[PDB]
Amino acid sequence: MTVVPENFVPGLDGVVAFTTEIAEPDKDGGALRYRGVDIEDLVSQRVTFGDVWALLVDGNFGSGLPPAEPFPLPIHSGDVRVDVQAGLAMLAPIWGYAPLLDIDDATARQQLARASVMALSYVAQSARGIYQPAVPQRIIDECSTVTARFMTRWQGEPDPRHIEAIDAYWVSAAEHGMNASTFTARVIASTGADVAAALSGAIGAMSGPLHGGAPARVLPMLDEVERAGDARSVVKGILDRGEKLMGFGHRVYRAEDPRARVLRAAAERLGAPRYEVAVAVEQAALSELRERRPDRAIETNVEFWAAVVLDFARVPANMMPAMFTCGRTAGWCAHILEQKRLGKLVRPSAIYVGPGPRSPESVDGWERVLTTA
Amino acid sequence: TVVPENFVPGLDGVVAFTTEIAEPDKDGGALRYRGVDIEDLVSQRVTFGDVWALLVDGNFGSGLPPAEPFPLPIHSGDVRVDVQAGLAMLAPIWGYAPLLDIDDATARQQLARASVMALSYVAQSARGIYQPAVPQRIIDECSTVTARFMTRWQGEPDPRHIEAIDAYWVSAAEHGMNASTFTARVIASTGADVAAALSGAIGAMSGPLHGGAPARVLPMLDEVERAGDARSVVKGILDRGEKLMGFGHRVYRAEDPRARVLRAAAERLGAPRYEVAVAVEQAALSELRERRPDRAIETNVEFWAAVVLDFARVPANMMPAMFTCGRTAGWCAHILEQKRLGKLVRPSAIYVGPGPRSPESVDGWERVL
Ligand SMILES: *[Se]c1ccccc1C(=O)Nc1ccccc1
Ligand SMILES: *[Se]c1ccccc1C(=O)Nc1ccccc1
Repeated sequence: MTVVPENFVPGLDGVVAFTTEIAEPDKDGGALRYRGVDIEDLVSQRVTFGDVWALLVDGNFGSGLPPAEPFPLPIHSGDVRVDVQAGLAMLAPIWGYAPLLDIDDATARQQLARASVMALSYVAQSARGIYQPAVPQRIIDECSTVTARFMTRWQGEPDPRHIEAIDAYWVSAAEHGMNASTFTARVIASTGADVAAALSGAIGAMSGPLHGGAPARVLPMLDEVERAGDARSVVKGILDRGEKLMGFGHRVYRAEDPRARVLRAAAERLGAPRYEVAVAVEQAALSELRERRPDRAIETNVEFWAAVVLDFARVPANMMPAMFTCGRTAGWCAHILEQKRLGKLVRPSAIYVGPGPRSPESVDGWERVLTTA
Repeated sequence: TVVPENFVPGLDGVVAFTTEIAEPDKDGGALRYRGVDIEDLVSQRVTFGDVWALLVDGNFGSGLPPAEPFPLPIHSGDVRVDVQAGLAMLAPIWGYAPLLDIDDATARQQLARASVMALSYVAQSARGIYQPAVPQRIIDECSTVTARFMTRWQGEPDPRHIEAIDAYWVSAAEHGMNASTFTARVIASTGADVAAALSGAIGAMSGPLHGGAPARVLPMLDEVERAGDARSVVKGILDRGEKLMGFGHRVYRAEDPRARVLRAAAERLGAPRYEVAVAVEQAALSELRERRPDRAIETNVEFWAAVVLDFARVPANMMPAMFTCGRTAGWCAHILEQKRLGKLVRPSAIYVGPGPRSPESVDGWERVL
C-alpha cells in the first residue's frame, strides 16, 4: 500500500525549509525588521532604498547600490514584467556572468548589485514607452539617489515628493521572508546558475496573481466614494452585490500590518490627495466587515495603502505590479547570496500514486501511434 | 533557544507532492511513463511527440503539433538564454492569460504551442545568425517533430541521426521531481501563465548542480582512439588525481534503464564511437570497483548521452540545450498537474539573525544620509 507522511501538507505549508539571518517577519509581535532594524525606524529617518539594499544583502550599511550603466532596453513586448524578465536573463552572456559555482562571494555581490539596478533601469524605460524619446543621461546624472534616478529616467521631471513616496514603498516592500518568488530565486541559485538566471525566474513567480502582495484595484472604489459622499453606503452596496471589498480581508499579522501602518503614515505626511477619502473608506470597510461577521479578525491589507501611495506618485495601475518587483529585488539578492554560502541543492521528494505497469497496447489511442509494426 | 524542528536544509527527503505522471522505480531498476516502461517505448520507436502527449494527457491520440513560422528574436550567444528569454515573450503576443483565468483545455493547448516553439528556437539558435534560414517548405517534408527539428537546424539530416535524437529525448522526457521540475511547479502555483513557468524552469536547468546534463567525455573518448588501450588511459587519469568523467555511484539498483537504452541505440545505429565507448565503460567500471570494493559504482546515463548526442553531430556546447528540449515533456505534464492541484507552494523559514537593534548600532551607519 502506498502511504504518505502523517503530517503531509501539499504545497509545503508550515514546513521549515531554511534558517535565515536576513529579516524577521514577526507576525506575533506585529513588527517587521531588516537585520534586526525596524522598518518604521528605516522609513521614519528617511533611509533611501539603495542603502536598505546594502543592509539586507550585507548585514550592515556598508556599500550602497551603484548607479545603472547606460543600457537601452532590448525588449519591447508590451508587458513590463516580460520586458525585465527577459532582459535580465540576457545579461549573463554580454556581461560574462559565470555560474554561481565558479565565482566567489565578492563577485556574486557585485553581479547582484549590477543587475539589480539594471532591472530598475529596464522597468523605467519600459514604463516610459517606445513612442517617447529617451531621457538623456545628464538629467539622470543630476539625481543623487537610485530612487530619484529611476523616476527621472521614467517621468523626465518627476515631483520631488513623488520620489519620497517610492522610497517609503520600496523599503517597506524590500523583503518579507520565504514567499513564492523568494523561494524560486533560492531554488535556482541552489543549482549554481548565474545570478541573472535566478533573478529572472523569481520575476516570473511574482507575476502570478496568487503570489500575494501586488496592489489591489481600489481606485474605482475610492473614486466612487469621492463622488457619492457616503463611504458606508458604498461599501454596503458592493457587499450586497455579492462582490468582495478590495484591499481588505483576513489578518496576516496578529493585528494591523506594520507595512500597512507605515504606508498610511507616509501618505499623510507627504500630502496624498486621496488620503482623506482613503481613511474614511478604511474605517467604513472595517466596520461593515467586522459587524457582518463578528467572528473573523479582519484588518487592512498592505496592498490597500500601497495602491494609494503608488497612485500618489502617478503610477498607472498596470504598472503597479512592476513597482512591487523593483522593491523586492533587495530581498531576492539577499537570499541568493545566503543560498550560495549555504551550498546545498534544493530538491524535495514526490510520492507516486499513478497507475502500475501496463503494456503500451493497454493505453487509450495506442492504435493511432505509428511504430515499427 | 531558537531551535529547528529536526530538519536539514534543502528539503532533502521531504515529500512536497503526489504525482501520477511517472515513477522512477529506483529500487526496481525501471523507469515508467504513466506505467509504461521506457524500454518498451524505445524498442517500438515511439516518437517524441507521442510520448509528450502520453505524459501530459495520460493517453495517446493528440501528439505535439508542428511549430508555426516564427524567426527567433533573441540572439545572445547562449542557446539557453535565447530559448529562456524567447519563451517568456510568447505571452504578450499570443495572449497567454494567467493559469488562474483559463481552463484545463486552454492550458494544455498553450503548453503544446510553447513546447514545440522551444524546439524551433533551439534549432534556430544552434544554426546561428551567420547562415540563412531553412525554408518552411523543406521542413514540411518531414513527418515528425524530431525530424522537423533536425531539418530546421542542419538542413540535410542523416536519417540515423534523427533516430538517435528521438531515442535520447524519450529517455530524457521526465525523471520525477528535480530542481527544474520543482521550479516549474512553484511558478505555476502562483497562477502565472505557462510561458513564465517554462522560462523559469529553463534557468533552473542551467545550473551545473542540477545533474543529468550530458557528460564531458569526448576528450577521454578521443584519447582511447589514439592509445588503443582503454585500461592504460583510465588508470592514468585516476593516478594524477583527476576524476573519470561519466562514472560514479549507483542511482538505480544496479543499472540506469536510460543508460542501457541509450547504449543499445548507439550500436543499433552504427555509432563510430561505440566500440571505443564500450571498452572505456568496462575499463572504468572494473578499476573503480577494484579500487573501492565497497561503494557501488555504475555507469552514469550522461556518459551514453554524450555518445549518442555526439553521433548526431551535436556540439558539446549544444548538449545542455538538447537535454532542455527533451525535458519539456515532463515540465508541461507537471505544470498541468499543478494547475489542477490549485495549492500555492509556500514554505516557511526560521529567523536566526541579529535581534532587535537601533539603526545607529549597525556598523557603517555614519555613512548613511
Ligand atoms: Se532627481 C534631482 C535633480 C536635480 C537636483 C536634485 C535631485 C534630487 O536628488 N531630488 C530628490 C532626491 C531624493 C528625494 C527627493 C528629491
Ligand atoms: Se525529415 C524527411 C525528409 C524527406 C523525406 C523523409 C523525411 C523523414 O521523415 N525522415 C525520418 C523521420 C523520422 C525517422 C527517420 C527518418
